[PDB]
Amino acid sequence: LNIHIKSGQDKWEVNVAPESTVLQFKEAINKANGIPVANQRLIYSGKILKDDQTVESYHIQDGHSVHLVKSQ
Amino acid sequence: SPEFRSMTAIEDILQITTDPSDTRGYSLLKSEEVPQGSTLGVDFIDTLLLYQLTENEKLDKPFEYLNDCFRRNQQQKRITKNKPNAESLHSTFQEIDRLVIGYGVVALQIENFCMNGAFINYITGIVSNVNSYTDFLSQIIQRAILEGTALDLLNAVFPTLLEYCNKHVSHFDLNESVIYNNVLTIFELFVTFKPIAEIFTKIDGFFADYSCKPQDFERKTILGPILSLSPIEAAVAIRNYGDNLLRSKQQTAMIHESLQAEHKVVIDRLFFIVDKLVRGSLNSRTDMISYFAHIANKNHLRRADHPPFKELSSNGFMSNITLLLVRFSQPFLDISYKKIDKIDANYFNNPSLFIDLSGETRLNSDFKEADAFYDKNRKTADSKPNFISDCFFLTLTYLHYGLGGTLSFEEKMGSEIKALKEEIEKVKKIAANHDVFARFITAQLSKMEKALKTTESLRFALQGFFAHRSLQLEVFDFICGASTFLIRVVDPEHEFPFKQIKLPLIPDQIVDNADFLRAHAPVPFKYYPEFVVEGPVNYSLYISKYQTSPIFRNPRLGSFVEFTTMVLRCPELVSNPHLKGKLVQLLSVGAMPLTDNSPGFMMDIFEHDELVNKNLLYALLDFYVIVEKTGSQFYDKFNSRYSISIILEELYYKIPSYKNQLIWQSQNNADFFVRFVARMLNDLTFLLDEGLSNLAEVHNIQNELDNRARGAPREEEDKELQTRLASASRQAKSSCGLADKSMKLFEIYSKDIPAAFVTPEIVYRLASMLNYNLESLVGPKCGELKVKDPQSYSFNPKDLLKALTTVYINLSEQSEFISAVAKDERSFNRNLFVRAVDILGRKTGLASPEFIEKLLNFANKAEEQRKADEEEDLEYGDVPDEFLDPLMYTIMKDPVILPASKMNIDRSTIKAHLLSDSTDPFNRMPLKLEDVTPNEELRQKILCFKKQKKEEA
Ligand SMILES: [K+]
Repeated sequence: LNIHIKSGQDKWEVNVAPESTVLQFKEAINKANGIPVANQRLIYSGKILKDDQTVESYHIQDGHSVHLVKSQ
Repeated sequence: SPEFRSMTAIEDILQITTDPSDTRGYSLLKSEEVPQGSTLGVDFIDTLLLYQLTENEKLDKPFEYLNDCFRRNQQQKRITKNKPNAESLHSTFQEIDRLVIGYGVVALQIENFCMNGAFINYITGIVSNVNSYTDFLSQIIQRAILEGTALDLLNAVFPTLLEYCNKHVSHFDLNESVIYNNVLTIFELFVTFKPIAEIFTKIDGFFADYSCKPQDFERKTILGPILSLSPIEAAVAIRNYGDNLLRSKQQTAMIHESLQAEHKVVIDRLFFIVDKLVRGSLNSRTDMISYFAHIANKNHLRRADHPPFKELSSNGFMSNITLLLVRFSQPFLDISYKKIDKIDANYFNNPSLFIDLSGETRLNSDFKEADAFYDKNRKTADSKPNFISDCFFLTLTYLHYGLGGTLSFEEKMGSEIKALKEEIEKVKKIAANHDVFARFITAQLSKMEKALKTTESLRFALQGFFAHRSLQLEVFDFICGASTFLIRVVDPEHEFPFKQIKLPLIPDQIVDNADFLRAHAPVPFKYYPEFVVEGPVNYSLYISKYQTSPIFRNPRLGSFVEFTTMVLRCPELVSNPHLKGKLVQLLSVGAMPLTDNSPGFMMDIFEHDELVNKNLLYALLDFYVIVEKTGSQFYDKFNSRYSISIILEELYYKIPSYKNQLIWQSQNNADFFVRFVARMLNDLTFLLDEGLSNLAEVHNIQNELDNRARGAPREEEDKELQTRLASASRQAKSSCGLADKSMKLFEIYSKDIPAAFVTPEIVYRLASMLNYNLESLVGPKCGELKVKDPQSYSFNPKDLLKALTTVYINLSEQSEFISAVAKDERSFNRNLFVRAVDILGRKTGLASPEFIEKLLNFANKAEEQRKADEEEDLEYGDVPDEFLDPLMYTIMKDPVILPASKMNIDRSTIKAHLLSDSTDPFNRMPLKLEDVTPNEELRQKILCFKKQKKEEA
């Protein structure tokens, strides 16, 4: 898809196949932004995401905003 | 428009505008280009909120904003419902609802979401005004359950509530009324959701770490702070009582009642919360057992003589848990006992899974045995709990270490207060001329004054708590239930209370049988910990000093009296004589007549409970004797005898069937009866001496205290005297008191069964003991005694004399008695009775003229028997007594000494006796003619004597 990974100041655009899980969506960012495997937390449309569920299982769009949180 | 009508509703609900510059306090969206579209509507709401919470602003309380967003939404639904076109905005309220809730969950799950505030602040806002977050929170919880993320939510809220309680309030306690209520309301909100109740015990920090010190259980553990809510917390006691310690009874009563009312609500709310957990699932319920068992295991020092208080859980914490456990135990111990068999009697037949029993003394067993019993038994691994059984025995654990530690703490306070007032008085005398020293002394006074205010405040609060009948009732009813259960464990049939238990369990034993008794002690009872008996009795003795005691007129009291009587009846059950001492002290409290002279509160049970009325009397008479075998120590053989005597006396006055069993025992079980009397008699040879002597010791000690110019003739330590002074006061009271009761018992019995008192093993010892006591009483031993208020030390020389002389009267028609009294040279003198008559007439009404004539009549018969005897010796006593055969009354030819009795007897008499009966004839000991010993010396005296007589007449 075509998704923007906001913060308040930052963005790291991503392309990912819809049927792909969110665990791919984490690792599609891990080595494309600077943040580790388990230091990721993804918040979209009111839910927190899960490693096991697909990006399409959440029905996320092209030209859409998913937020991220640095995880201590 | 209606697209317009939606757009602006959002503005008002979220308090946010885009283009937007005027009118109400709303915040301008900065500066996102896509959301700078001057339409608006349902799909920009995510973005508005996302900005609101993550691109922040001076949005400093984000969770509050969410909550007001929700309330604004609920209110706009209501305003709308009844207006022109409710339906068109429905999509909009729906969407705000969806997302305000969703982000509420998010705000309470991950820390960094908003960049203003964190968990602590959010839940602080929640605590302050809990009713305003209740609908929102409720929705948040439900959303988290639906999304498989309840735990994450719980790990945000509840550890945060912990820190809020330790770190953001000075003191989380009953003083902080708004806050502790709101904290409870939070636990109740969450834990009313079943999916929450089923996993609550998995929260981080639910258990105590391995390193957590006992005092911090209530601080560092999820349930700890709420469990510690109680009026017996220092800061609470100080606030409510230390406030004005000089209040009238009426004024203190009002404070007790508020704190009792408030404590009831706290316990109800804590129970509701914990019952939810218990009902959640086997895990939650197992983890509760495990949680409470850890707290108990690491607080045994709460029952030591000098507990390290600052290293142990607090009284409020431990007491509240005890009450919750009492409350989970109630249902299987209702009066029908229909579920009594749910509790496993073999709970200890195996190594224990929760309660740490290492170091625990057992009822009639030692470590080696108990560990060996494990071997033989165990129960296959995996074959464990029964929540019920865990809960019953944990309740007994906390009754002892929890409430037990709480009551002993209160009990010592009267002394701590008096000692502290004395130090303060003395430090107040110092004249400190030097500025540094004056500051030091004022610091010392001030620290002691503060300790004193704490203690005095706590004593009031603890009294408020123990005088709380509604709560204490539950403790006692638990105890009554526990007694029935214990009777069942003992029952060979294990049928009680559905079938009577038959006592005694083993036949009554007619010198060092502890091994024997231990060996026939019943199993498994003999392995139960002592605390299962000591907890109930410590509690019952202590709770008895309260006017509102739960024991007074409690229809379940009988179960406990039943257990006690069984314990005193069967010496195999509980080996510890201090414990049994406490038990008989307890019966004695229920035997004491009331202030209006009605029967004591247990008299009714003593009379009508078949189990008690069949066993008590025998139990008392037996125990009176048995305490002799090493039973200093302060539930003394003498204290126990004093306790027994009170019960014996009251039984005898007020309950005819007990008078009858007493007379029966003396007529039909004489050997048993005589053993009790011989003991009563023997102690009465010395108890008055012991009392006078301690009274003289009191004076020696007090005159040394007075010296001022000082010898010191040795003054040791001034506090060692004050100790020795109390110690002599105690011993005086205990000795004089018991002598009173014993003489009173000789009086009332001898009245009805004079014959029991005149058999040979009693009658000479008795004569000699009566006469010796008579000497003290009418002579200088009692005459020269003057202490101030001798009633303090149960010292009534007058009543003792009155009773002593009534015994003479009561036996005055037993000729063996008249003779024994006439033949005791050591004390008998007719004048003692004359002086006795003189002394009794000094308290008017003490003795009737009739009484006095009976006494003189007695003294005359005796003095006359004495004369007859002396005339008989003079006129017919031509052979010295030691030369006469004790059986043939004739001059011995060849005296021999019997080895068991030490009696001298003629060789030919013993030979005639041993021809038919191979025993010493005086004491029945086995004896063979060979073992007899020649009395060469005595034989000479006889021959010599015979030579004198032959040579003249
Ligand atoms: K019954």
